[PDB]
Amino acid sequence: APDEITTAWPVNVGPLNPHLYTPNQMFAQSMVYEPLVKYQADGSVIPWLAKSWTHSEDGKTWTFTLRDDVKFSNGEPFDAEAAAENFRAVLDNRQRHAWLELANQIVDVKALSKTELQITLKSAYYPFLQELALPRPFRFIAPSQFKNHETMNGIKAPIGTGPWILQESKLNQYDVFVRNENYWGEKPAIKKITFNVIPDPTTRAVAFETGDIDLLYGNEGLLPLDTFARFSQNPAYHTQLSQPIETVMLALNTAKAPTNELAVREALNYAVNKKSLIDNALYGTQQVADTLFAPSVPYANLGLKPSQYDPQKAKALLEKAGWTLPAGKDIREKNGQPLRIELSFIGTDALSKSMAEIIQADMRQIGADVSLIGEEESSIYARQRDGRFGMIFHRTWGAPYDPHAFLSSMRVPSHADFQAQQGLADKPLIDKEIGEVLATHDETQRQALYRDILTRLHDEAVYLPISYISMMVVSKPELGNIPYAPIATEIPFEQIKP
Ligand SMILES: O=C(O)CN(CCN(CC(=O)O)CC(=O)O)CC(=O)O
Ligand SMILES: [Fe+3]
Repeated sequence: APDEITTAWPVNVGPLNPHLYTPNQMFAQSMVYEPLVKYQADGSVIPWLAKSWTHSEDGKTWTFTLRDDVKFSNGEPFDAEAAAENFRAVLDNRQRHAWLELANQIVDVKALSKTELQITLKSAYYPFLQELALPRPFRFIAPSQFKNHETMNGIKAPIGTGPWILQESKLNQYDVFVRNENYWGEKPAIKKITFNVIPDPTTRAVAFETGDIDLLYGNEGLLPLDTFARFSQNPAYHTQLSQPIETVMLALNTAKAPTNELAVREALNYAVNKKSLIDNALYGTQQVADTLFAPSVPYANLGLKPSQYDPQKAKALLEKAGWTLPAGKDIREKNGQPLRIELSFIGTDALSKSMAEIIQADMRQIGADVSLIGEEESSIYARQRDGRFGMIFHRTWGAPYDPHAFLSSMRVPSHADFQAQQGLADKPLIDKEIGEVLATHDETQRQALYRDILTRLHDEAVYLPISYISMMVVSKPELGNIPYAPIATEIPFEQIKP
């Protein structure tokens, strides 16, 4: 069947509530649900469910003109009432969306007619349109499928306007999607997509080698990277590696001994041989990261000075800070206290473990004792939210989140970044400036504020950037060239064209 494919995902796609997070998978929410405006790789948006829009001079009131020809997959019309009901349903759960500042800025949403939708904002929020473009939460389910006139407590059928329809889901086995034959836009070439639930990366590679699946698409965790490199040379297969999409880093706890000392954080940022780490654990497949955001990220080409691998310098910094080696020991001490740092990661994630072992080795060579704390996912996320870590693996979010949304979220205390930053004298100023940068319409001031925030974060050595990672593809050749989505968390199945 040349227009049916089988792929894999580590978990089910979830219930496909458009307005909720885990266990809903973003790429799948994006398959069914659509936005008012669609994000493009150049950073702009184009008309989508909204054909056009205007705003007020003060930038607080926006009026969208909607398409008039869009139906939900169940035949019900998409109109301004439906869109307004969705916004209400999202904002009824406002607390859950704190990380996204548009959810705090929207003050009112109302359908002025079937085709006119008015959105009012607290302030002149510059990332407005890009945040409407996101996979979640501002996309649209048929209001008939609300439960008790809400979505925050669940939905009935996951009815969107999008090019794919969920056919069926079987927990821990598979999810099947079919093409929407009444889609308002271009019809996908592919008719059916089956997602086999395959949690282990090795098991995913095996499934591809046996012919059980036709396509694997995902980030650096998709399959073992040595196997990837092998497949890349195998003439029976097709593989791809995108340009980098986001940063993988450690976050260092500025509020916990001994990472509360700037000098210790500086030393750590000279201690890791990142090129080696990438060649060893990532099989040469990713790029070295010197800064939180790659220089290609909007607002982030700042000429920030890299801390290159330099164990001599790391040891000098620590000696100067009073962290010195006792007679016959390899671990430094200050005030009888050992230089001991806990590194938390997801313990069943083989790649993270491999990286953690490398980081531990490199840091031992400069007299820091890194203890590896590998735990289940829920325990790691809990550590991130409450700052119970020394160092922790973390990542940025990709386009169109990076940098404005990721920075916005640094203000939210129940996220790793806030927690890592909590010990900085200038954290309140950073948070103030993050608030300002998002509202400011003076473009000169906006660049200054991004420079200031990112520069403080860099100079304070809050992070240990490791790698700018890429999306990876393995496919049967008959599927052809597999496109990448502008939005880093989306999978553009509708663009596959054998
Ligand atoms: O996952 C969440 O609950 C919310 N996200 C907000 C950022 N997300 C977008 C999302 O979940 O909608 C980025 C991402 O998950 O890549 C927090 C996080 O991932 O750290
Ligand atoms: Fe998220």
